[PDB]
Amino acid sequence: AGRTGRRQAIHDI
Amino acid sequence: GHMGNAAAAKKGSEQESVKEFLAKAKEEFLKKWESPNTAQLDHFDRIKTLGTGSFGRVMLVKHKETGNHYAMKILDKQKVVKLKQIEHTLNEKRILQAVNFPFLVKLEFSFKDNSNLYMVMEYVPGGEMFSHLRRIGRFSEPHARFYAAQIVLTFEYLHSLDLIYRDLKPENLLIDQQGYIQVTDFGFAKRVKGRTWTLCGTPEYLAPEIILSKGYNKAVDWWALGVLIYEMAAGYPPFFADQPIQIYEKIVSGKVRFPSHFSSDLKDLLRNLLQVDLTKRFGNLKNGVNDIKNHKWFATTDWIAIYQRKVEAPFIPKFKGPGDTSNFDDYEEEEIRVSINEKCGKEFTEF
Ligand SMILES: COc1ccc(Cl)cc1C[NH3+]
Repeated sequence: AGRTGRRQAIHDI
Repeated sequence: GHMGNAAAAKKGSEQESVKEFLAKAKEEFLKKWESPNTAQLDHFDRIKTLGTGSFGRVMLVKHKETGNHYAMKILDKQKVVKLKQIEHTLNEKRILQAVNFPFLVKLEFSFKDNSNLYMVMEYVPGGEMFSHLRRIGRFSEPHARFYAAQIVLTFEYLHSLDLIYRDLKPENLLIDQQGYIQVTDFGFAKRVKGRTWTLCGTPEYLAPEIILSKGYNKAVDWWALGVLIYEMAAGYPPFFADQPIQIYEKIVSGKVRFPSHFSSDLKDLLRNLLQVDLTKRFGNLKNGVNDIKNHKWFATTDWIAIYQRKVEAPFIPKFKGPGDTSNFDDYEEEEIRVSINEKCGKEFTEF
């Protein structure tokens, strides 16, 4: 299982 | 050898011509980079929201004077709060102003007001690769290869200018009226001579060296190309889990499994892009981008024909007229309010 929708980028993980 | 005389000489000449092209492209970029087209919000009518993110939204707008449609990215200055968010927004505008390539979206205007930053781009009406891919499931290898070739050439161009892109994924790739790709969203792009250190990107597409807090270089984009090609051809990415922490653990492992329908040529290319060891990753070796362009999986690719947009596309999006939004998903339509007081003026002086 995993993410199927749009994925947000992270500016500072 | 693999090539006979005629083929080897044609390939060599082709490679020298690439060098000549990139040298001229760098001269043109630097002229714009060192000495960089405003407008104002009331010059546009708002039509529809085309996409949304943490810091704002992209809106279809219609320019009143000319009637042209554009995609307007609106960033809430008060949401652009984190240090790396601010510098990234300056990178995005400056890079978009200065680049020029057939697969890179064209910026038309930029401006700011009391509340927001605005970047107004060419409207690309065919929709995101993301939605077409999710709808069909997966692309055939020839179709994935057509799109991948455009990304290879775009990264060859960007990297020659010392630009790293840092957010490749199907959400950021639009399909134009001829079925070719337009890369959008330069929010994570940066001019980098050697290493950089910001922990940023999209989890599924992050190279291991980013996750491990190591200073990294343009090779992160070639890792991301491997993720993209895998996702286009499989329908899901190679490191796939519900939460980012689980995704990161899979990426660092050095383990990739492939669908049984992947060709051996495709698996070989992907094992050389999704290579944890930077001394072995394609795109990062002595032969540079040519290890990718000359790989067997791309043997049928006419690189110049792709650049010239003379290859028949897999899919031509349907378009009913100017301003059509049928190839985009729907989003909640929220107010666009501009405060009477300037917000965060000092931190965005350069924008
Ligand atoms: C939904 O996002 C967009 C739609 C159109 C254009 Cl040209 C640009 C974007 C930014 N990715």
